[PDB]
Amino acid sequence: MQLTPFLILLRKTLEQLQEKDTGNIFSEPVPLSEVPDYLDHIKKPMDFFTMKQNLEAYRYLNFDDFEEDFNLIVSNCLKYNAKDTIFYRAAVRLREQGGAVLRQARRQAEKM
Ligand SMILES: Cc1cccc2sc3[nH+]ncn3c12
Repeated sequence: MQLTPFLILLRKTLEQLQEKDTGNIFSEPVPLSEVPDYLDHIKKPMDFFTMKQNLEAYRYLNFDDFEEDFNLIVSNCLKYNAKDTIFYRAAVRLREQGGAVLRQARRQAEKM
């Protein structure tokens, strides 16, 4: 498998996932200045900007590398926020809509 087409695919996939986050609540790191207790609960923060930096640093060399960090975005948000919040429901919606994006993108990776 060639590296360049794979990273092109991950870039497109990351763009499609970001499009599902219409409120852009996962676009940048959770601002630790506004939620000082966040690192009490969350062992590894994640967000789409960090994912883009990891992608371009060649830290994602298989689809699981990539999907694990996406899953962290979702799971961290479900963990930190109460069920009756916009943030929690946004993570549920992203899990649902993003899972479909990822399934198709992984099938294309497997054609490489
Ligand atoms: C995005 C965001 C901003 C401020 C506070 C919080 S608390 C949380 N959980 N997921 C995202 N966020 C935020």
